[PDB]
Amino acid sequence: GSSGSSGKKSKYMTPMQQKLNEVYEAVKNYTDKRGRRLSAIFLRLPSRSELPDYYLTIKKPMDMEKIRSHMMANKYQDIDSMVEDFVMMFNNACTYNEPESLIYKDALVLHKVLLETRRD
Repeated sequence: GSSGSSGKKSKYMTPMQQKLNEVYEAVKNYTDKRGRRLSAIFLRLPSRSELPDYYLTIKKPMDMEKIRSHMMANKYQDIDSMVEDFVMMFNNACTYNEPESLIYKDALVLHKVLLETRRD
């Protein structure tokens, strides 16, 4: 058998709350060809006092915490809502970081990976 529903725009208990997490973690656990966490360099960002020049460059700074924080608080709605965000995380990275860095090529991966998780 099977069933479905629609009309989720508030804090409610839903089974879809399991995925939002699974997918999120999947990216965290994901490692390089050897064993280098790609999200590690995207987990915590340097504050203004530390790396101010950063803010000057990236006007729309996005960190992994942003999603997690909210998500955990059943803030998001659907998986597509979380993905649309991750995209930016890498988008800006492409520029912020050099085209010949470790975070550059790494980012691309984190993108292709998340693009796979999504289930029809």
